[PDB]
Amino acid sequence: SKTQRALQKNTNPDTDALLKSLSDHYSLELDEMVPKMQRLIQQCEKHQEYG
Amino acid sequence: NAEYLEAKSNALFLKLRMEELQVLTDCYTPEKVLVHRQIRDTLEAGVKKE
Amino acid sequence: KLDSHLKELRDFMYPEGNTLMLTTPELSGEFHQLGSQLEKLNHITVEILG
Repeated sequence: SKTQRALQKNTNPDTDALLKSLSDHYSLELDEMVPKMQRLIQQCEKHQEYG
Repeated sequence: NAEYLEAKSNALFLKLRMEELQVLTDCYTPEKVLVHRQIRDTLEAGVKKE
Repeated sequence: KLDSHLKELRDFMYPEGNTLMLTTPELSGEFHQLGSQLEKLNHITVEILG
């Protein structure tokens, strides 16, 4: 009972909820941020050619 | 960090473009443009005859 | 259950087993690449102005 009470006090956020949040955040970074950065890299390469 | 790097890249590109356009304005004055036109006309007439 | 929760969270936070990773490795690699390319663009710009 002491261990269960300690788990409930320490459970905000639920470990399963937290792992889900972590997995969502990881997917968001790959879908939005990584491609944005790739686009910017490509743009910089074009500007070099313009130079 | 991503926003900052994007702003830096855009600023460098605009500087480079500004300086290019300033050099072109210095090179093709109305007097010179008229001469370049005369030279063209003579060259074009030669290309046509040949 | 506790052991499983601990193992799952740890695996997620320590992908290479030895270091706590706060940034997505894929993203960290892109930041570095973008920084390097901007440094090259800045050289070319300085060189042309000079």
